[PDB]
Amino acid sequence: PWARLWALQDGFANLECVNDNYWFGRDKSCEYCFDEPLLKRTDKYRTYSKKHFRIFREVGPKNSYIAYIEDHSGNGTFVNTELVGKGKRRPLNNNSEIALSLSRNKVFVFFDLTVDDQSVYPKALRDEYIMSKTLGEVKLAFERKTCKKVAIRIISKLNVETEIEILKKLNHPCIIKIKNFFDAEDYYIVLELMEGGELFDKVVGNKRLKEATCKLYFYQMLLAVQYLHENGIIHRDLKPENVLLSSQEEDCLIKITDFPTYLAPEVLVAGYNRAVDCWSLGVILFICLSGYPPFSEHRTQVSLKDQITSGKYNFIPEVWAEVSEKALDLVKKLLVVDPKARFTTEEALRHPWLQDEDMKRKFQDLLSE
Amino acid sequence: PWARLWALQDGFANLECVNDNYWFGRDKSCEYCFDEPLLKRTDKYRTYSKKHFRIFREVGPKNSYIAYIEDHSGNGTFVNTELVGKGKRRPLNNNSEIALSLSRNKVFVFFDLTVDDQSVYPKALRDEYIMSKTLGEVKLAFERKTCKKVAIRIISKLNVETEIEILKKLNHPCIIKIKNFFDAEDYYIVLELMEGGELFDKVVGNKRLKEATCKLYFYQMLLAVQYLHENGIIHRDLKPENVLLSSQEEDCLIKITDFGHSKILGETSLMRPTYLAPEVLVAGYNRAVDCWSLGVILFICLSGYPPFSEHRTQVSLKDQITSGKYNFIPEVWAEVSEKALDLVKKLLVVDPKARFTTEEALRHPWLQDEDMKRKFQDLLSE
Repeated sequence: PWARLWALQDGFANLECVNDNYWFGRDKSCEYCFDEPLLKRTDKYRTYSKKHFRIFREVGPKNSYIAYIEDHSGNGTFVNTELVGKGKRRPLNNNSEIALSLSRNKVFVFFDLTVDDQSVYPKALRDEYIMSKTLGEVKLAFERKTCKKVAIRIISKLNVETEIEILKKLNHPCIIKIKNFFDAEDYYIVLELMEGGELFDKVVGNKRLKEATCKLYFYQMLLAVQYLHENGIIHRDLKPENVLLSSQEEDCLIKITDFPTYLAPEVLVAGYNRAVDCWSLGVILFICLSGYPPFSEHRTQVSLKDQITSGKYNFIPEVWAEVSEKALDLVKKLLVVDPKARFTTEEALRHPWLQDEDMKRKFQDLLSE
Repeated sequence: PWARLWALQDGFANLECVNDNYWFGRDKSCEYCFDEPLLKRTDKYRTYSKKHFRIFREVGPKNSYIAYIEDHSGNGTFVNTELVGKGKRRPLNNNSEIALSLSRNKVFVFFDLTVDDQSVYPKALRDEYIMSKTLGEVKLAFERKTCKKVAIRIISKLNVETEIEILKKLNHPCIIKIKNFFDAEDYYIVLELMEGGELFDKVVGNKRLKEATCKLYFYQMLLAVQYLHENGIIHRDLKPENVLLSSQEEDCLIKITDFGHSKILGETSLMRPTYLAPEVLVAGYNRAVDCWSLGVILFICLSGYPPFSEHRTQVSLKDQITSGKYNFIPEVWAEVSEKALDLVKKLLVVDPKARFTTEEALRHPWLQDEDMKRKFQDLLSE
């Protein structure tokens, strides 16, 4: 049952569209025939054609099914007032009003039933999950029982299958959990879904975060990246929008996902080592403390890809005037052009700035949830 | 009006949902009250609660609006048979059947009206196009008058518009036509949309194409790339999925897309796996990179497998390319002509100065085939 037709006048009955084609008209051979005796006395009956119009489903060569209406009437078939026209066809969208002979003469409402159709999705998933909106191919879903939001990555049509198992083994509070996996035909990876949104939204609009908060998030970030590293994973693309926040509250758990500036200097001139993630965290810290990126073109004044390579980052003293020396120093030691000389995650965790049991206790507290 | 409720029993009336919340029940304070006199005599009336259930819209912190139903009834609110449960909530999807007190007792059908809502798109676009299904963001759309299927690439949040005008200047039958552009909310780029899908789908699953067909497609490919070159465009990322086929038929026109990586006149397109050239691993942005790519495409086409892939410790993929030692399975290449293998060879040279050019490739013995060239001319007559 791919479409519903909802009658809007007495003479007409509702139609469930299961078949691939439906003809409408007074002709006895029409799947939907107007010949009903109540309908025959509506005077406007005589204005209806023998084969008035047809609705049909066609497979568009994208594995998608498109509904069309096709006017064959002398007096017109109208979709939301607009006349289709004798011999013309047009796509039939959800909530279309079908009018006959007159523009205002509404007869049906058309509803597409293949919108949040669960039939597409495999049985094993549908038993645990309700599928919702696309979050742009990743979808929002709900646990049938607990009604808790989750995210589901979907992939497409051998070896990148146990790679999922290894990701599901990863267990760290500052890292997105692979809550569930479904291999049916497309790969369905159920993931955790952070509510507090992206750390990106928190620094957008040239505003900066509280230094205390930066430290709290950055500590978590460091822990997470370090864990990844010793689990043989280099993140390789680490940014404000990859860092998710657990709640609306400023004191919250940070979680990393996804396995423009943030490209490392060494990765511009294998060169795929851990230090690239450190560079990235450096850039994240910088944006967090300052509220602006360490690199951007403006004019002819040095290319962005040249700025990074020389290592000369954008330094606005007035902004950094109210950011502690150690905070600036960490960022400095983290944004070294020479990767051999760049700070490592261990080194960063030893840095004076993070020598702060006050926030560390805050972090432990947050783990108790 | 974000949702429709369609009554399925006489006592009930339809509901248009415009407000953010609607309570249902017998209590007079419910936005949808059951107290109607026809409804009062349906005996099952007495099984309905005072505040039976509510439907409401909530802004999920993604600029998206999610519908929920929430059961508060003693006897149950059911969504598609499934019981919601006293005090529980759940997302309410399109075409949900709401049943009261009994699982089978259907009362409403719920329809989401923010589904194929056209209000999202700019008027200029809607005047000419009916937007349809997504194809992953690139959505399908229909020319309002002709009903011609076209593709519309939608983007995100200055001069990335001149680029469009330039790409619009490109006029070759083997290159995707940019039918239109809209700068408003997101940048909308209306494109031709080939009916035959990607050349990628044609070689997927370790299967190879007919050698005759390869030649037909590869000729076209060569022409297209050459044209691009002499129009100051280096494609820079050329692959099976960038090559589109005009129809289901094996003999068809080939069209090239994606100038998202290309460098247009002087600059890199402001829109900004194996197909990386050896020189571009060690400016180094010359035409010869496209030749390398076409070489790799030819290789995949004829053989049905890629010239490079890691397998094990046995040489890295990025090292294979640089030494130029491609994967050669004699049993596969046993039924591919010598000239075909020779073209691929001359096209996959490590030294870019020594690599074949598009002109050189078109002079190659393999493409000295007026039989297929006549076939191509035929296809132009359409």
